[PDB]
Amino acid sequence: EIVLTQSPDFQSVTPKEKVTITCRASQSISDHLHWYQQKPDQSPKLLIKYASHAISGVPSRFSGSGSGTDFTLTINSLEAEDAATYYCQQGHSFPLTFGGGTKVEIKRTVAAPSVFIFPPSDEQLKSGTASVVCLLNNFYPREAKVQWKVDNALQSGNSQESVTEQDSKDSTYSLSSTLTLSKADYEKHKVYACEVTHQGLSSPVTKSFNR
Amino acid sequence: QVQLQESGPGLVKPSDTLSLTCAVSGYSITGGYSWHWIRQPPGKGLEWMGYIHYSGYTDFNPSLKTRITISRDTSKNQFSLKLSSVTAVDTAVYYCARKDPSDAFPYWGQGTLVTVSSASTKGPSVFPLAPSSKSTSGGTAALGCLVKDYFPEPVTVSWNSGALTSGVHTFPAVLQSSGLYSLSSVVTVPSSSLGTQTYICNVNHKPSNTKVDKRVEP
Repeated sequence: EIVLTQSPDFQSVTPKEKVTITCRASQSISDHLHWYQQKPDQSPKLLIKYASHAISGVPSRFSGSGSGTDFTLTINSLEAEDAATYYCQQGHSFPLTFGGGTKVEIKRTVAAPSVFIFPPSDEQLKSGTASVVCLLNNFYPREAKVQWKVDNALQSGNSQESVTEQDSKDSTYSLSSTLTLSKADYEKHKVYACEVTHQGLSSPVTKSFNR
Repeated sequence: QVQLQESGPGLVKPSDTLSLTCAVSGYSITGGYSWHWIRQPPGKGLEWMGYIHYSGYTDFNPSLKTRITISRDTSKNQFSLKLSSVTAVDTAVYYCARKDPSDAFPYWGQGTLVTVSSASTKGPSVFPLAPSSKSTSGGTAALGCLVKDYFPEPVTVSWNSGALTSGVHTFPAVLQSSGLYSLSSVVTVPSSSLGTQTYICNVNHKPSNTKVDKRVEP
């Protein structure tokens, strides 16, 4: 059981900057360390072999170095492309082993949310429940807050959020907040507002609808 | 080009035994190399499970040895995986991988997610998120699919059969209070294309054998 420890565990890098990642083995595996990249929902992708040998069809951007106990992977010019999580693997003895991974996030310029609000459809509505969703599209950083308002009464504990992965082209995040109510509860009210608070927004944004 | 392709029931009950097969095409499992099974718990990292050699020789990771077996059909070019007495720890994405002597893994399958619960499969309902604008606005409009009340993971969402790719965001499923999953899929379009083009979400949930197209209109 060779155990592998990567560093850092999470990391925020400005575009066109260098990313360094390190492994620490628990004994000397010398040469026998590989690096994989894994974007979400995809199988890993071999990057480096042995432990400074390049794979064919892999950017000159990536490179590795190190021996025995300490190994370093480097992306020389961070591209949006490279928003993944990085693994090292040891090939010195069975069982075969990977590190905990290193999430790398790309620290691009501040972007501002584009906000949209969607009434529940009359098909869903006719089925008893009403979902009102608020789309915060393409923003950076990830952090933001969403406040539901119904007839100006501040809603709590009936909403749920999901945040997408970092775009691989412009590197921005999207968020979805879903308010679920009873159909009866739905028409006991008239105005429904998605109030959005974020760094790129000079003042909070509210998007709403009626009827 | 090799091609690894795993299939297996995506929901198996706890204490039952998980069976997975990897169909391998474009290369012979008796030709060379080693054929590996690796899993990834959701949110976690890759754990190597075991393998079978081209020779037919197998080995495994301990912490699994006493409940795991691996076999093959050379006539069918597939090897298989049996994991008995399954618990929630085994909820993961499972990968086929063909390992070189390096010993690195250049080739892997897409991964299939097995989730371990006593709960029943529920096909989803699909509701539309009407476009934010009319076709005479002249800016950008957003419309989506809302896939709601399904179990288990995963569901797959494409737009217009997959011709529409740019400006599509599919949110990770969110586990609701009723222990049912739910997500949304949204797309941003030039508003002018709302009167020239029809947007359909194709929602696909194998475990319930459900394939739904929804025409999203005002």
